[PDB]
Amino acid sequence: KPKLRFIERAPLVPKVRREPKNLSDIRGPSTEATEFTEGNFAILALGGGYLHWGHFEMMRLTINRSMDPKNMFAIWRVPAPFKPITRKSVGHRMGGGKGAIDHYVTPVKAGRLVVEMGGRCEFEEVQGFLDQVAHKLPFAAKAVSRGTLEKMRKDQEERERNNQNPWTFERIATANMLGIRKVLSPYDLTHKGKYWGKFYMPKRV
Amino acid sequence: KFTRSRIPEKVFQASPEDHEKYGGDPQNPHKLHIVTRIKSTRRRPYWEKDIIKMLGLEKAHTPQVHKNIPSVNAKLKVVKHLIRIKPLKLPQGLPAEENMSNTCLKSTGELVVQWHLKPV
Amino acid sequence: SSKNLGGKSSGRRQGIKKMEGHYVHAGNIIATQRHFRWHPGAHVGVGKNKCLYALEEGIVRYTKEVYVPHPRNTEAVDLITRLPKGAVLYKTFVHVVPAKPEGTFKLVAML
RNA sequence: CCGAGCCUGGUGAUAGCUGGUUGUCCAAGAUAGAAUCUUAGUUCAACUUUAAAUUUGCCCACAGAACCAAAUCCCCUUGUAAAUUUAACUGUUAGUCCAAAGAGGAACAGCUCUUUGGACACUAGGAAAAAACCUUGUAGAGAGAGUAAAAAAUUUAACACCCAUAGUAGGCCUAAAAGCAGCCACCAAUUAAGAAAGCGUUCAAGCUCAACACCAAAAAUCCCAAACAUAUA
RNA sequence: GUUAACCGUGCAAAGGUAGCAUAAUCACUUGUUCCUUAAAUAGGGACCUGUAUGAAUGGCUCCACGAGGGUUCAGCUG
RNA sequence: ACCUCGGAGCAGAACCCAACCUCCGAGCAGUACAUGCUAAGACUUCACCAGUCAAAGCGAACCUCAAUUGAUCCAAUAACUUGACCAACGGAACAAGUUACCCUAGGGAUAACAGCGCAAUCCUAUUCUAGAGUCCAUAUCAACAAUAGGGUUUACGACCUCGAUGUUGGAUCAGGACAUCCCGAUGGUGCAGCCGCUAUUAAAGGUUCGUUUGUUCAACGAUUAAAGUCCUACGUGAUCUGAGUUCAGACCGGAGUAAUCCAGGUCGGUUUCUAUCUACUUUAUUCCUCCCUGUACGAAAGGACAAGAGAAAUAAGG
RNA sequence: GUUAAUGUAGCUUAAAUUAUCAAAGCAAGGCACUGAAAAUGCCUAGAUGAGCCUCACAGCUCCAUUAACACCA
RNA sequence: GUUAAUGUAGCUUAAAUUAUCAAAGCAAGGCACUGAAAAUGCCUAGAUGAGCCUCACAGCUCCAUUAACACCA
Ligand SMILES: [Mg+2]
Ligand SMILES: [Mg+2]
Ligand SMILES: [Mg+2]
Ligand SMILES: [Mg+2]
Ligand SMILES: [Mg+2]
Ligand SMILES: [Mg+2]
Ligand SMILES: [Mg+2]
Ligand SMILES: [Mg+2]
Ligand SMILES: [Mg+2]
Ligand SMILES: [Mg+2]
Ligand SMILES: [Mg+2]
Ligand SMILES: [Mg+2]
Ligand SMILES: [Mg+2]
Ligand SMILES: [Mg+2]
Ligand SMILES: [Mg+2]
Ligand SMILES: [Mg+2]
Ligand SMILES: [Mg+2]
Ligand SMILES: [Mg+2]
Ligand SMILES: [Mg+2]
Ligand SMILES: [Mg+2]
Ligand SMILES: [Mg+2]
Ligand SMILES: [Mg+2]
Ligand SMILES: [Mg+2]
Ligand SMILES: [Mg+2]
Ligand SMILES: [Mg+2]
Ligand SMILES: [Mg+2]
Ligand SMILES: [Mg+2]
Ligand SMILES: [Mg+2]
Ligand SMILES: [Mg+2]
Ligand SMILES: [Mg+2]
Ligand SMILES: [Mg+2]
Ligand SMILES: [Mg+2]
Repeated sequence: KPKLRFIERAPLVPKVRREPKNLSDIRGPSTEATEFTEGNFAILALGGGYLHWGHFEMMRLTINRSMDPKNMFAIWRVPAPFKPITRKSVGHRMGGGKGAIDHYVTPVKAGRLVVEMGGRCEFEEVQGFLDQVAHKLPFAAKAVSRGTLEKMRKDQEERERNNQNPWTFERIATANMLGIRKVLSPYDLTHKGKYWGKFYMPKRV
Repeated sequence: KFTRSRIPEKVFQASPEDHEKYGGDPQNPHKLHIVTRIKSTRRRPYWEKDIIKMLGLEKAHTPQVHKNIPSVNAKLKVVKHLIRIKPLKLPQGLPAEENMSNTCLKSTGELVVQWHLKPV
Repeated sequence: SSKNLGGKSSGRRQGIKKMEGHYVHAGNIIATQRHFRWHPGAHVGVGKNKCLYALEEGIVRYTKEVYVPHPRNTEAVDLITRLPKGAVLYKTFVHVVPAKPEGTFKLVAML
């Protein structure tokens, strides 16, 4: 059906063992689905972050409002929020054990498409309302097409060839040049210098 | 964690372009080194504090010679950031027994065998 | 409120005790384990707690031999009998290459 | 001065608790943990000091270490010079922050908790002053010298102009929906103007567009060095 | 359960009776209402769910009385 | 709530590694009767203590399971051996409450007052155009969210102080901030005008008196041009008050067998200091009447601007 | 909020499983009829969701409730 | 733990063997029915396992219980 289905709060199988909040689930590029499938238009996440259910009800009710379902469709690329988040009730001293299970979230890494769209319309049509839903998200977003996304990678693959600065990040970081692996994380070899925690730096080679 | 690093072996491989910049050539490599420490061992970990007593680089900016064999050369790979490695080149031959009274290093690394203080 | 309780057990210090190439005398414990990790090969015995103990003075070596268990082991013959027909299982095995010979002959008297 | 008088005596009571601990001169010297009516303490270990004895210790390389990322272990060569054992020991066994991997918490704390690594309690320089960031350690004098770290950069939204007739108040649907409440269709007139893209219409009327044609900042005593775009790095 | 006299029911040694009352009386509370005030979280009299009142742990009134604790008309005075 | 021993994660690849961190278990059961005797070599729960294995030998056949547990001294016993939920699990042979009548030693290693850290809670403004607003997102309101800020609350943290940093309200005098309540200056308005709503700007000046409560608050009466939000150690106790709170007294109500106890109530309850030092100690407003005038305005009811005169009240100065 | 306990035929007490008896309700029988009293038969996820087994039965997930503390500051 | 004693028809007291009678339960009979009261018949490894004989009967193996001590240190 050419509309985004109702994604629920609190998936109907409740997990009893609550998970530690590993923030390595946000770091760096997404190894998961980072290229289109049966859809030309999407909102690529240019930064990591957490998508609540309250984030989903914003995009599900704004895309469906501003789309003719006759000429367009829209598919998610993110699952239901599976990771539980623990909140202690405010007004307790620290400790006593890990608190109650409160609300569920899903981790979106950088470079991961969120909701893919397509149909008998162009990128300049969907740019009106996808840029609405872009800025409302808890990370740097940018609505890109297929022809708009792979422009950005030839930019980022010419800029690894074009720069005349003889010191790049990756030549210094993989070699431990000044003793620089002391300050750099062991992920800094692996991502590139282009990332910094949750935040992705696009202006950087 | 921050642990002891290990460097993958495609940085200790020179291109043919690097022999245009530096003077060395891949045929006939240099027999001896000139190593001199240019950083303090302080704020560096204890392995990079104990190789420096192993090569004898305790007094900084004081040059030292070591073989260019790949057993010593692995030790220089750990403490490379502390040190300044230059090749030892000899304009003359080796100093024999009537020569070692008046020798000196001559920065640009020329172990000249006859050091007079007289002009040219 | 501490809903959980119990998980305070110390470690087991269980690993390999004599590593490869080491001169290992008779009766010496080569490795300590549970839920089998290193299997006994030549001149290595196994006690009650699955300890690997050396049976002759020598040098320990580690190979990857072929795993055919006892037909009186009914928990792996029903594992074997559902492999495809080109499969081998390949557990890893420790060894002891014996160094000292088990004795020389000496002249004692001319009687 | 009474929750049990006062004085003398046992009494130099006891105190895992505070306070004090007095010549000069040099030398080595930073704390994995385990128990414990124990976490304000102590015994053991770890660590450290001297003195002995004897031989290797470090750094390490091809080989090697499980099924269900950084790296570490073992380790000849190597560069080096300390290591182990023995004897007698005391002391530390209430730590901090930075980076990193994580954990708890709010993906808060100059927060708490562990591993790895520094620094800190040790001198000196820089970061305005500064414990922990950066440069540096083995010491004295000198009215000598070269250096190390080392001085924040930035200034951002102008916009088209001209021209709009008709099949037709498209059918359906609706009291009434005329390009624009809702449906399916979306041909075609003259050069070219959509069975109409925003308003505006109860419905209309118009007003335009598409086309001809033309060429980032807000808080409490009072901002806060001064200032300077142009003689060669 | 029909606000219930009433019913059936459990359990106890008995199941708080007379009164009295938002108390010097947990909380709701500055309960509600009349009176006093221009206006009253104070006071006075009544209403009672007091779920933590209550009868020599004494109850409830009342005559004098108090350097007792609260309110008050009249005066009066820096 | 827990205290001992076990497995998995945190701790991905020797070992180790915390936690009132996340989950699972255990205080056994069964097969044996050589579950006999001895004895090289080792590992080892970071010490010790216990723990683990085991070649060979002797004598004979021809253990499983993860954890499944407890020291010494003492008792029972001829002997071999057997004795604790000594679970506060390295265990004192046997000992609970209460203290605001308290005392001493200390501690900012360790709390309540304030500072500071932070900003979840809260508060302000943006960004987005849904939904309101008869039609109309942006006159005015505002959901889902996002981006930034402030440090008033309630919390959290425990870094300063326990060889004292005095507390709530009140007095008094106020210093300040602007996120402006009035007074001015304008843009907009679903602004006819009178009235108001919103944003820019402005911190010179002004910001009332009363009944009940300890009250800050709130409610209530009468006002006014308006009865501003806040910070300053919840401004200011070597300036004052102590009514609250919070010692020793006592009740009532509840809990406790009792001593005692309670953010539950109520009656009563010592506020010390003679200033060494720093600082310091003479520099115009707002409203009302009258006017225009009952005009501008509207259809009416209603009703001003700016121009002008006249009155007062306050502050400052005499 | 922390703990503690309870969950029932329509009502309730029960019963160490397998579930009683007494009200209610259902007619029947005595009555001039209604009541009582008999005489009958009924009425039970034992508040749960998986089931380790085999469970009101025992450890939960649990939902509604009932008592306790929520202090010295 | 050491001793001591008890084991019962569905309940209990009995009985020196061979086992009573009184409750319960079973119908019957009197009743308008139910109860009582009769009138009937039942209900017993006498807690055991071998049996020396022939045993609740007597010495055990015994299983469940009930009292006693478990001290002076
Ligand atoms: Mg563990
Ligand atoms: Mg541990
Ligand atoms: Mg003393
Ligand atoms: Mg020294
Ligand atoms: Mg102590
Ligand atoms: Mg800290
Ligand atoms: Mg701390
Ligand atoms: Mg027109
Ligand atoms: Mg009351
Ligand atoms: Mg009064
Ligand atoms: Mg008197
Ligand atoms: Mg050990
Ligand atoms: Mg044998
Ligand atoms: Mg203890
Ligand atoms: Mg203990
Ligand atoms: Mg008292
Ligand atoms: Mg008293
Ligand atoms: Mg004291
Ligand atoms: Mg301190
Ligand atoms: Mg505080
Ligand atoms: Mg609307
Ligand atoms: Mg502190
Ligand atoms: Mg104090
Ligand atoms: Mg003082
Ligand atoms: Mg002081
Ligand atoms: Mg302003
Ligand atoms: Mg007054
Ligand atoms: Mg104050
Ligand atoms: Mg005073
Ligand atoms: Mg003062
Ligand atoms: Mg008095
Ligand atoms: Mg002074």
